[PDB]
Amino acid sequence: DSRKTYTLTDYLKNTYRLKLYSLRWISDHEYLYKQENNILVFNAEYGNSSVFLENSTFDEFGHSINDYSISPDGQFILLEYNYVKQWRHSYTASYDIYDLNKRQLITEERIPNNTQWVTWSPVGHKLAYVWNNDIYVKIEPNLPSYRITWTGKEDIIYNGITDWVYEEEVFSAYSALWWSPNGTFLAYAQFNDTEVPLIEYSFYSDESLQYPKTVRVPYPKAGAVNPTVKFFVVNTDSLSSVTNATSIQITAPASMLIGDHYLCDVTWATQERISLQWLRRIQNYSVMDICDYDESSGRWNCLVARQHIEMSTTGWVGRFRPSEPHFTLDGNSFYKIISNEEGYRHICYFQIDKKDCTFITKGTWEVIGIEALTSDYLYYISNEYKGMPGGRNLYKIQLSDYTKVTCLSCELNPERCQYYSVSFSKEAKYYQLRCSGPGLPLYTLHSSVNDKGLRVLEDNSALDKMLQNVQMPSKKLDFIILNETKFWYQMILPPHFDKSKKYPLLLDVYAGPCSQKADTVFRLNWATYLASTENIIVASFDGRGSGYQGDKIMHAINRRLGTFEVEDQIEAARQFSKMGFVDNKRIAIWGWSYGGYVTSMVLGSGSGVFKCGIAVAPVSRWEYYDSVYTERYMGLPTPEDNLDHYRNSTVMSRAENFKQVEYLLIHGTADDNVHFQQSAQISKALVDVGVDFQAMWYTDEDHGIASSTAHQHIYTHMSHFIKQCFSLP
Amino acid sequence: DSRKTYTLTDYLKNTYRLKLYSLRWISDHEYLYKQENNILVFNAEYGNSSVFLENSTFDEFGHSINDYSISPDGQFILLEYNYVKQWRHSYTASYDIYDLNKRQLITEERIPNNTQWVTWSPVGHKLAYVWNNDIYVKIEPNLPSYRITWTGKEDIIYNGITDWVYEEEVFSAYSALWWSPNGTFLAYAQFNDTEVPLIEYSFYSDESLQYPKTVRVPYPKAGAVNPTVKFFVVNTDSLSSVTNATSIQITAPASMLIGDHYLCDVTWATQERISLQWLRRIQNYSVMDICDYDESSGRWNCLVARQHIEMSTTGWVGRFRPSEPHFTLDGNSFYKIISNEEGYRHICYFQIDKKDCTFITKGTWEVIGIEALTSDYLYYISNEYKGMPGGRNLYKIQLSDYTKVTCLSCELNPERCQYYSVSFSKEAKYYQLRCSGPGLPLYTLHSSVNDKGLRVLEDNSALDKMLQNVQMPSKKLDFIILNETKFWYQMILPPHFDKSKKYPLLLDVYAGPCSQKADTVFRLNWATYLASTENIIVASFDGRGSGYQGDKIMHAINRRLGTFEVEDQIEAARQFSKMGFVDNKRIAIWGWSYGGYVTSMVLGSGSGVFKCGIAVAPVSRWEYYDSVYTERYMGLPTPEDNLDHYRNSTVMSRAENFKQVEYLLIHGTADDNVHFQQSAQISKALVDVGVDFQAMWYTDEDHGIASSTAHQHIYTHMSHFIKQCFSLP
Ligand SMILES: *[C@@H]1O[C@H](CO)[C@@H](O[C@@H]2O[C@H](CO)[C@@H](O)[C@H](O)[C@H]2NC(C)=O)[C@H](O)[C@H]1NC(C)=O
Ligand SMILES: *[C@@H]1O[C@H](CO)[C@@H](O[C@@H]2O[C@H](CO)[C@@H](O)[C@H](O)[C@H]2NC(C)=O)[C@H](O)[C@H]1NC(C)=O
Ligand SMILES: *[C@@H]1O[C@H](CO)[C@@H](O[C@@H]2O[C@H](CO)[C@@H](O)[C@H](O)[C@H]2NC(C)=O)[C@H](O)[C@H]1NC(C)=O
Ligand SMILES: *[C@@H]1O[C@H](CO)[C@@H](O[C@@H]2O[C@H](CO)[C@@H](O)[C@H](O)[C@H]2NC(C)=O)[C@H](O)[C@H]1NC(C)=O
Ligand SMILES: *[C@@H]1O[C@H](CO)[C@@H](O[C@@H]2O[C@H](CO)[C@@H](O)[C@H](O)[C@H]2NC(C)=O)[C@H](O)[C@H]1NC(C)=O
Ligand SMILES: *[C@@H]1O[C@H](CO[C@@H]2O[C@@H](C)[C@@H](O)[C@@H](O)[C@@H]2O)[C@@H](O)[C@H](O)[C@H]1NC(C)=O
Ligand SMILES: *[C@@H]1O[C@H](CO[C@@H]2O[C@@H](C)[C@@H](O)[C@@H](O)[C@@H]2O)[C@@H](O)[C@H](O)[C@H]1NC(C)=O
Ligand SMILES: *[C@@H]1O[C@H](CO)[C@@H](O)[C@H](O)[C@H]1NC(C)=O
Ligand SMILES: *[C@@H]1O[C@H](CO)[C@@H](O)[C@H](O)[C@H]1NC(C)=O
Ligand SMILES: *[C@@H]1O[C@H](CO)[C@@H](O)[C@H](O)[C@H]1NC(C)=O
Ligand SMILES: *[C@@H]1O[C@H](CO)[C@@H](O)[C@H](O)[C@H]1NC(C)=O
Ligand SMILES: *[C@@H]1O[C@H](CO)[C@@H](O)[C@H](O)[C@H]1NC(C)=O
Repeated sequence: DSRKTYTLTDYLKNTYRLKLYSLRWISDHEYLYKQENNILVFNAEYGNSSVFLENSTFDEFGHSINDYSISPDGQFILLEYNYVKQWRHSYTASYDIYDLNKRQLITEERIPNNTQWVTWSPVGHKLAYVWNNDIYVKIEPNLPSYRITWTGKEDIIYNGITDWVYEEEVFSAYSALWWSPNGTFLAYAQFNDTEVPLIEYSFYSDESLQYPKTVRVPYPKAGAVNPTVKFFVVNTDSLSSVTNATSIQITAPASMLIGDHYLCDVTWATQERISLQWLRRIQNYSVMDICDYDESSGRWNCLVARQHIEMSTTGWVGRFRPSEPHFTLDGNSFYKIISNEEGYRHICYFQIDKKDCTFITKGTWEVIGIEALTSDYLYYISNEYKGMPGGRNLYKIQLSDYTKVTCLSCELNPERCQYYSVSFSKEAKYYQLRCSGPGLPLYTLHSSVNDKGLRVLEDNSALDKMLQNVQMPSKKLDFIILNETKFWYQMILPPHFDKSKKYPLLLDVYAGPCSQKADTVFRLNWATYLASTENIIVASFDGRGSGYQGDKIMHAINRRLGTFEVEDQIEAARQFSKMGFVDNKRIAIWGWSYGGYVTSMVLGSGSGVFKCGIAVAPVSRWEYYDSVYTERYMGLPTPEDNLDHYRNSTVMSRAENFKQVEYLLIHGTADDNVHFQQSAQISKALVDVGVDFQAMWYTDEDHGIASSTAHQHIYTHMSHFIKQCFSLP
Repeated sequence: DSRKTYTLTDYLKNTYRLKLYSLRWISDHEYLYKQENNILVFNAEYGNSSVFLENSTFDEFGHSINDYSISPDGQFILLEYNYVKQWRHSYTASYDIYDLNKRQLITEERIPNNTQWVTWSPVGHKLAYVWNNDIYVKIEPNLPSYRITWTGKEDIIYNGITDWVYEEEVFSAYSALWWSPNGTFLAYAQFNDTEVPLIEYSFYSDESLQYPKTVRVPYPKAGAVNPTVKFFVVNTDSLSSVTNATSIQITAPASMLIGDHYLCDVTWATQERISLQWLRRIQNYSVMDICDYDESSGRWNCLVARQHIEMSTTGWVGRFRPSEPHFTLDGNSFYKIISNEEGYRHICYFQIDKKDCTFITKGTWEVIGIEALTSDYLYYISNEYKGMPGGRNLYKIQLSDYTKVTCLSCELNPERCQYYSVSFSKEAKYYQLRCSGPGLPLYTLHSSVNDKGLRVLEDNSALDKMLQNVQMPSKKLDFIILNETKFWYQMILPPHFDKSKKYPLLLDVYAGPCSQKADTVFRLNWATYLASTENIIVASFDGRGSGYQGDKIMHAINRRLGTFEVEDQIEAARQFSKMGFVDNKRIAIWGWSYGGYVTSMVLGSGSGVFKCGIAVAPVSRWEYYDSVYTERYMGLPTPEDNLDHYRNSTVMSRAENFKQVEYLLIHGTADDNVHFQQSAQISKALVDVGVDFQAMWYTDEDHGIASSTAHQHIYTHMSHFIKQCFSLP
């Protein structure tokens, strides 16, 4: 075999690029696709298309357009530029509205610069945006905006947008506004961070900045003061009729008001019915209110007879939060993924005014998500196929006969495709399937009326050809039995894997709650190069605490992070040793964030199993991480609750054991998520016990250390360290 | 040789300690010396002593005493405890006063806690202390204090104490208080930092601190707004408990008030005459004012006829600032070290009412400092002996005949002693000589009348006995000639040095303006271990910009930092490499602070002479350093002044040239002097050009990285790096 191998430069330069097929449904019949810098519109049924927007339309715009957004009625397009990223989802940008019909740009009553969020109404072309922490609404793109709130205050009062912790841990979005189905009402959340402590750190910026800037962010660490929240609904149809439309507040249940709580879900059911889910700071109790508009009082009332409670005795509620409801068209019933009596998450059917739901699916597997719902069918993704927790397939279940369940993707290409994600058209008339492994990604279009494949959108044939001239590694996905329980793992094996030989092994770990590192997804990453070029076996293992396998496994680390998930990774290392093809003298471990925490906990366990390890932006002490995430699994860091385990699960307390291993600690100085503070304390602890180790800080990089140059630099640095640790005499 | 070598542990554990003999003159006949915790009083003429303070006197004090300060009359003793260090000289503490007469500690009107500075009057036992930025005076230790100033305000107004920059760069002291000879007047300066920007950086503290703290220090970087200053004098003999004391201000000369300036020196001439030197922000022009107290008006007048100007056309004034004047008994004239027409620093004799001073010493060598003055002789230290710049001896010059100069230490012990410092008694009746090299430190006491050598106070015979059982390195001090000029260097040579062999070489560099790294001083440091145990030659070179050799050499880098001093280190190494005993393939370079800057500039010069290098807390861009030090040599960073060279002398611009060298960058995160920012910018530049390097941050360590654990950890990390770099493949 004289073929080249997949090198580090290949990975860092992205020589072998996976092609994608990102489309945007604009209706139940067509979608927009960007090709040749121009926006094309495709007819799903026949595959024919037209030039929706010539790539030359805005050559003299004067700005590089970051993204586009077509109004629901296709009459206008929102141009986004001057994009400036903030956290994981938040960012600010400038916007110009283009009239597609008059093929002219709107220059009157423009959306202001430094806008925090903007979104079209579900129908028509109304606009709601947040600027300087206040909400504004534009009925017509060229007309003056109506101000909705006057409380907005930087880092203090957030209207229509989330604060740091709500963005990252609760809504996974910066937006905190929800239009009603036909756009009449605009609902929104308001966060008050007045007493939330601030994390502060330096930002050096370009060399030209003489004095470092101090970034300050309202961020509640474990047990600190959380932001408070309020919910409001305003009738946008009355804006042009009244000088100041009233925002009607919907107060949280008394069961929530008794203490700290969170607004965790907002979902409209009908034009005049909205559901809200609240969660107690002690995340094992959630309440869902279903509220109707009272046309006579202009108020929103939530009948207790329509209030649903969801709690957990073994852990927290939901995988990462209470699941969202999926309402029937009439809004009188909904479907929700919840853990059944066996601890497996399945779809339960609810009548809004009946507290007991009916499970429509069941078994020793789990529903991953509900993708679409029609009057006759509900489509969902699950890992039922072949009992593989790391596989994903699309299923269709007949609402009039639950025994009728069809897997729409399982047999499309069983050898190449075992992991799917889907994208349905507006009314689920068509759906695009996205296969992401174990083979190369395959994109296909299908018609729901007969479930027939319409055509292949992208099969990555080009890339496949290229990879032929390369000695690519292989992936082994299997399981090992521990205490009569099955635990999955995967190994990226180097080319020509020979079981009679001894290969050095690198344990790629994450292991956070409900995590999954053993799956059927195909990836071109650092591990690819390590296996391919350095002949290193890169393994990952899903032990206790991992998700998609039922609550018995997932809740195993409840109130006890830093234990079972850590111990199991070590045991997994021993197990792989027993397999016979591993050089026990060369076993390393590495991880990012939670993975860095587990890596450090393992390296400081004194097991003697690992020779070296690399921790990137690791958590080191739970009281340093945020409240929402941490408390969900750890409760409160108080004597009366769980302070003892909080203080017993730190990386610092194991400092002395690092004398037995080679350690590389890496962290970006501008990490707003896992603060540099966390690694700063690890290093100080190691220095205090006289432990030598390697370190690397990345100036102004955040938790992702993803800038082009930093990305190349960190993996290069880590490669040298791994090669050095495995180098033989 | 079977003897042990001087190991890294020996250095880190202080196994081989130099004995000292720190004495405190209390008169012209006696001195205090702490021996075994008990304070003894010695008679200089006979050497007999008595116990002044029992070491058991405060057994039940309840506080670990940090230091003692006996009043001039010996009636009281200030006990310092609860010491909390701030910057290089500043710190706060608690004080209690013990009455040696009543043999009891005063409990009435005790000095407050968190006192910033305290000092006895020159004679008697009055006290003056600063608390919360305000000055207080106590005529008697057990009496109520009189508040002198009421404007004190943290980080804004400083009365009697210096701000960050004045402490570090001007007075090298936290105190800004100056008692008159007999204690009548108390002079002080007031600093206003109102508009001085603040440097901000994080302090993590103990693990228990959930949120890192943000330290903020008024720190003027190059070209930024500087603190303003005012000078005051108050009569402590006319203080009242009913009315507030009256402070008389002495304004600066008009030639200073025309722009930004500094107060750079305060020295009392007589009971009613005080001299002050002011320096323009453009530090090549200073002025001395001589002010006399007017008993009639009770004010201070500074006659213009008694004004003395000191300027420089080749660089700045003084080594690091204008020198201090030494007044005669009557205070009608004074001696001061200034650069002569040849650019060599010599002693000039001034008449307060005359503009032209007369040089009393001359030659191609320099006077280091004036040590004592009587009516017949002026005693000073100089490097004249044997034309050795790095040597130092004590001389006395007959005031009536300047041709009569006598060296008092040159021939005491030429082989062991070539570097001295001295301590004269109150009226120069006796002097203690401190020999610090090239042999082991030797402390001796002498009498001035006939310069008799009375006795040996400490000869370090114990250490000599220990070192005899160790393979100690030797030191070679020599010179090389560059462009007709002689430049000195030193090499720490490993034991049994064999010129027929090749040794790797480490260039230990500092190279700052007026620096001297090539001298005759005996040291036990990292280099001692590198030469003794690792057989590494550690060399240092004093090129252009170095001091004590005249302004032609020192001012060579005027307005040009980062040029000739960097070039000369490369040239020196290039020449050392051509010597037969140096392995040109294994030459490294390392430095701390300014040494880190030069080390970085050298490694990024592309010379190809150095294989690896280590930079600790390096300056990387002059606009990042403070104004007083930076501007002294670089002028202002403005287009009209010297901005271009500020921008061309950064480490960052040379990032690409680090491609072929191994580099280790280290820096404490709490460095208040050379901000972590400087290294944060270096790392970012290296990352931006794809250059790999080694790094290490020290959580919460300042510029000294001197905490016990951090000290051992950094030198251990650097040792591994050096050995690895010099490892024979
Ligand atoms: C955000 O919450 C703070 C409380 O932390 C509110 O501030 C209080 O407001 C009341 C009413 O004006 C005052 O009497 C209190 O003195 C305030 N306390 C504080 C902490 O400042 C604030 O009103 C809230 N903001 C909004 C818009 O709801
Ligand atoms: C629209 O109505 C809101 C709510 O009443 C007004 O906001 C109040 O303004 C007063 C006076 O400025 C404050 O004392 C209240 O605290 C505000 N309440 C809230 C919830 O913000 C707002 O000023 C009105 N806008 C207009 C244009 O009249
Ligand atoms: C969107 O839904 C809203 C609420 O159902 C509609 O507004 C109501 O319309 C009915 C007539 O169908 C009126 O009797 C009510 O007074 C309206 N109330 C509100 C909320 O303003 C609205 O018409 C719908 N949009 C359209 C026209 O499709
Ligand atoms: C310290 O210096 C500041 C200026 O740097 C002085 O404040 C100024 O005072 C004058 C007169 O009161 C005002 O007109 C200015 O606006 C002030 N400057 C500012 C803050 O912008 C201050 O008085 C000085 N403090 C002392 C005790 O001398
Ligand atoms: C310290 O020096 C001062 C100033 O010379 C002395 O005080 C002066 O004493 C004379 C009397 O000899 C008075 O006429 C002056 O008015 C005093 N000056 C003042 C304070 O304005 C003081 O006595 C000296 N201290 C001692 C006693 O040695
Ligand atoms: C796509 O093409 C449509 C017409 O397609 C033709 O007629 C249908 C009934 C079939 O017979 C088909 O095979 C023929 O090609 C247009 O109506 C439609 O606007 C086109 N869509 C776009 C976006 O170009
Ligand atoms: C030191 O001793 C002094 C007396 O010493 C004696 O007298 C002098 C004149 C010489 O003849 C000497 O040889 C004798 O031993 C004391 O007066 C003095 O207080 C002592 N000093 C201290 C502080 O111990
Ligand atoms: C946005 O800011 C730019 C300046 O960069 C200005 O020219 C433009 O007119 C502004 N437009 C808006 C939204 O007001
Ligand atoms: C929720 O958690 C708290 C704290 O651990 C516990 O006391 C309470 O019983 C739990 N409630 C549920 C839903 O079981
Ligand atoms: C200094 O602080 C201690 C601790 O509170 C206190 O006991 C003592 O009285 C204080 N001293 C003074 C001078 O106030
Ligand atoms: C002294 O000055 C301070 C500050 O102005 C003032 O508070 C105090 O009352 C004055 N003392 C008297 C009574 O003269
Ligand atoms: C002082 O230095 C400045 C800056 O170079 C220069 O312009 C000026 O002429 C110098 N004056 C003296 C004292 O020679």
